[PDB]
Amino acid sequence: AGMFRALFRQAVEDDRYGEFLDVLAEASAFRPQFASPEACSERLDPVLLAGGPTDEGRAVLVGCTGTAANGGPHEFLRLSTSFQEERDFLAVPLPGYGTGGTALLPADLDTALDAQARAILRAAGDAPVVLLGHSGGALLAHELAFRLERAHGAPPAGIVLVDPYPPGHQEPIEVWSRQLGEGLFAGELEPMSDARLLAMGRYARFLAGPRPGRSSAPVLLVRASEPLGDWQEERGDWRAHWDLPHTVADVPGDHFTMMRDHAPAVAEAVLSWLDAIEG
Amino acid sequence: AGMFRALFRQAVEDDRYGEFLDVLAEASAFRPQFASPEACSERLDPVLLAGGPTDEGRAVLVGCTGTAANGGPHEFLRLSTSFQEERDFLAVPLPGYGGTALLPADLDTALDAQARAILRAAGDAPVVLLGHSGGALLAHELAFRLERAHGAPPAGIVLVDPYPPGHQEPIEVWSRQLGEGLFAGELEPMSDARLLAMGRYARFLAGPRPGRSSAPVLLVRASEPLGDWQEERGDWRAHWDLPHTVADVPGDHFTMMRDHAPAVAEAVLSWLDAIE
Ligand SMILES: [Mg+2]
Repeated sequence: AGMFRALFRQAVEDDRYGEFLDVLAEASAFRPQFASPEACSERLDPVLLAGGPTDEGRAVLVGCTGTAANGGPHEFLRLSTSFQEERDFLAVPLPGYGTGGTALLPADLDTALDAQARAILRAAGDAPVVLLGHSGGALLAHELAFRLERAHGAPPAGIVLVDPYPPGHQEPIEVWSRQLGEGLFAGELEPMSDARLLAMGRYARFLAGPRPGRSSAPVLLVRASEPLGDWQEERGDWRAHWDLPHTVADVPGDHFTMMRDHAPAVAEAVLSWLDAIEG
Repeated sequence: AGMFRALFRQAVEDDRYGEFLDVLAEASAFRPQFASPEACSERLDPVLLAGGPTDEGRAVLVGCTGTAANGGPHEFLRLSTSFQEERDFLAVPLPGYGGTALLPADLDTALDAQARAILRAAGDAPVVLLGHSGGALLAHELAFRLERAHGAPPAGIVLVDPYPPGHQEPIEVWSRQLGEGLFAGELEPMSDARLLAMGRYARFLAGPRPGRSSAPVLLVRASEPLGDWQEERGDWRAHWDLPHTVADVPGDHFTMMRDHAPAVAEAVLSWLDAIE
């Protein structure tokens, strides 16, 4: 429902997903914005999706909602059940995706990250925080971790990056753009709104831009084991990448199904790693 | 109504009309298109808005609809009343504004569709094309295509306040007023489909074009500036190279047609007598 979704469908159909994302990013500049963390139009209160054993000092997991226009509060439901009786799991909304008209978009990424940081610190109290994100969410998890450290004096205890494709490793994203766009339509529980598509464009552009800082927190890189689509071997490795991770785990599934069908394997890798970094 | 209209309204508020027009052009790439004149999804039969005397080889006027997303059927109504009893006046639709109409793949495809419709409506009568603003640029482009590709140069072209490439600084400086004019001129909410059409044509008209029509030109110029302009900046007026005749009429870019259409009609009528 809306012209942007119709255009997006056609762009994917015509194998021009990348080009269409640029248009979304450009158009998003004309959406009403918030320029300061306080001026955020949404309540960014994290939702507690799983509870750890009743039995202090233990790290809590914070799921950083990704940029997908078809996303929202359902994103971490399958994964989070695997944390029940193991770790608290808080899901934090991404500013710009809410309804109430529609949500204001952040003027810049740091503004959104500051809004999230304030909500997370409030909710987590004294517990160490481990940030977790998938795809776009993984890139956002790292960016938030750096902002927490540099602007809030509160570096996370760890970052879990599930299938990140950072700016230096974009070939699989380019080669699989059609499959990525199709995965977005396939994942719709309802038609992606024009407002949420514009949000997705705005964040994609944010995450392409100059982001100098590197978080001091240790990284768990979780990688899909199956290619999302056809890939010519001489291009190199299609797998997700992070520079200098603390630990690398491989799990079953592709970019999408690793979370859709194999979320227990992702949780298992996280739980093993958390135990290893804590004691 | 739609998200594009909402965004455009904000763009105009922020004085970024030009940037938004570029967004619309880029987005129009992802609308279904027609790639051959035959494949045009709409009937472009011109509409007769004014009737000349019964009384002959007298030229008929063909109004070339402009790109405004708020425009369409009403564009030439006020003007056309002044041709009643003087000249046949036909309005030709612009392809892509008509389930919504397929957009032309390129300008020549749209021009060919319009040419065909005009030639069958006009019969043996000579044709004088008339357009305002973007429509004036379109009138000239159609005239060239008629001559090049249809063996049928028009008898004349009337260009009402044209701002062609190389001479667009004033209309660019005044882009906020253009955008405000579109919202002020609304009879219904500008559809997202028509906004995309408007962007696509704006982009067509900024691109390199094949040549100049040999048809004589009447240049009709507004006498009052649409916005602020420093004297030392030079002439803000509409421009065409070496027109056959120039007429200056009261009003600005908009009001020359809004509340001085009789003056435009009078200039045209005088000119048609002279060239005939
Ligand atoms: Mg490396």
